[PDB]
Amino acid sequence: ENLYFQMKHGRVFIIKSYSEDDIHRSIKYNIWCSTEHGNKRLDAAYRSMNGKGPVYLLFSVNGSGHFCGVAEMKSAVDYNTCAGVWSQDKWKGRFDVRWIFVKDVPNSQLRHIRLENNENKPVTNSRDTQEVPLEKAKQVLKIIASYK
Ligand SMILES: CNC(=N)c1ncccn1
Repeated sequence: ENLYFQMKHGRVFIIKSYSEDDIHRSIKYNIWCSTEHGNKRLDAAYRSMNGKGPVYLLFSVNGSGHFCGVAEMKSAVDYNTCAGVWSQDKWKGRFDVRWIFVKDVPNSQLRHIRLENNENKPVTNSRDTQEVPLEKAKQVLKIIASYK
């Protein structure tokens, strides 16, 4: 048995990127940037958590059919940083992450987990910075950590 994830202090968000280059850059330098409202959502979650548990980011490239890994948020959002470092030159800001897990996990392994906060749509049908309820997040993390 593996009962690790079945902890009650953490928040988990889907990260959806159009750009494979951004993913590579994120892994290399341990940074990310979302949209304006996405950054705001993540920033509120990180500040409200106050170190008492992780903010997890589940990364997936739009159209790829799989998730590509997991990172933990490691800083609040700095909104005034060098522009043009990402795919689209109009992302504003930057925060630190630590990539915790880098591998492809097909959507088939996850489509049966549904998000009651998103009309019961499959977690694999989520938009950028969709938050995942903790009880569903535990199931997602378990499947990702044990896919071979
Ligand atoms: C670097 N940021 C991204 N590649 C992104 N893509 C879609 C929504 C939010 N962010």
